[PDB]
Amino acid sequence: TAPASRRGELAVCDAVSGWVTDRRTAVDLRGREVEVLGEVPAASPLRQYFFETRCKADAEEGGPGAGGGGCRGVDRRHWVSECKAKQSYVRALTADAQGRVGWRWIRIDTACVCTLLSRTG
Amino acid sequence: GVSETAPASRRGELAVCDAVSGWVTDRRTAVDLRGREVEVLGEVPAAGGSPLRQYFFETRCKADPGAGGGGCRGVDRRHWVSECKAKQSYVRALTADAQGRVGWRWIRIDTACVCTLLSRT
Amino acid sequence: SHMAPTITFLESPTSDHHWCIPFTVKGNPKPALQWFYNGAILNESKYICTKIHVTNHTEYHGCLQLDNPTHMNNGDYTLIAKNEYGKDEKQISAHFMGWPG
Amino acid sequence: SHMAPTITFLESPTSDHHWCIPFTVKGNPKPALQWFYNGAILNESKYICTKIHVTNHTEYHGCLQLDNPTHMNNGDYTLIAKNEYGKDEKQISAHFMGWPG
Repeated sequence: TAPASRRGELAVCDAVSGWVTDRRTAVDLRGREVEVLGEVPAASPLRQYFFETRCKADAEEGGPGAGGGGCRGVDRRHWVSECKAKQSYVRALTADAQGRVGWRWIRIDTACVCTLLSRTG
Repeated sequence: GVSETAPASRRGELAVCDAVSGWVTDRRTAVDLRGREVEVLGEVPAAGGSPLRQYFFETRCKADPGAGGGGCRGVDRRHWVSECKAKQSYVRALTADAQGRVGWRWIRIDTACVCTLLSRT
Repeated sequence: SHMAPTITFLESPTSDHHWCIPFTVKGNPKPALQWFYNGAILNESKYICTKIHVTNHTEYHGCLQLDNPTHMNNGDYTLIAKNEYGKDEKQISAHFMGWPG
Repeated sequence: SHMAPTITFLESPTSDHHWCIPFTVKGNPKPALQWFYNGAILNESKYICTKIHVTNHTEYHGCLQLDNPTHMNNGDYTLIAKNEYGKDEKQISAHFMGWPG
């Protein structure tokens, strides 16, 4: 391990990115549950998958910078923080409850962010 | 809520870095998975026919605690140097490369404003 | 003792972690809250719901919390407080983002 | 006094804001650094580059800085410390994320 100092800019919250090839359902920009088709239009087929980013998963409370606990670098004298997933929209070939197919804006995890709650004096 | 503005103690979780989201309909280029710059087409093939406009959901840092470039809210200045920065994620887009080959590629876009740290000394 | 509802504060939304349409309601017994979006009743979900962050004596401070709103949520929001002694209604307009095109 | 550069440290990459392949090179004068990626010289850019974060005397501590890497960047990396009195070569394997599936 190399000292946090010998490396560069640190994240207040640790994240993990990776491809998601098995998301079968999502929530669109209207709050409705939708089915995510396995294949998207052509540019032959082409499997539809996504690039998602979540907070580093972590059961033994305590350590700073872990999803579900405090964030790294926050002033505990005045704030209570928590690392949370942040979602955004990406357009996806989907099917609604009526089965109608079409591109729709669905939410996915694209980042892990820090949130605050004052406690100051 | 006072009369014109509500105190933060009466609101929910605050952001460490203020962000702003919006639809982007004028993006003509972007950087793909190999670092190469590409052309982003103005339309995607619909559900299975007619031409549909291609746009994106992007999130940038709010321009000037909590603003872009400036320190993050809640960070302990006594021990840290912080900055709000745009975090990018990969989304699929109908594009054309340097040569002329059209097709779906993973381009990178801004999807969040995160906080970065550096120990004072 | 006995107070019919009164919405003494309702303003434009602020952008925090989530968006917040701030408000303050007074009344005793505690008023039941309800929202109306563009004339029609707003059916709350885990994405749009009423939260009371602070309750003092007969004063209640909260927000209509909104998770990742878009132009689809732009519109007129009406807050309606109601208890056994009466009711009050106040309205506000909210713009979260421009439309595509 | 003087001596050829020696790579005293090269480890698997860890993820902070950007990913970092941590290295430590001892040598005087200051060693020229180059990386080899899967049998070829790695051309650095604004997404992949070398950063020396700590320079004591003849001890340099840095990273091969990576912005949003993916399976596309997995592979064997080789740091080359070339200097007036000779050279050194140490290698390390890197996994940032698996291929889709």
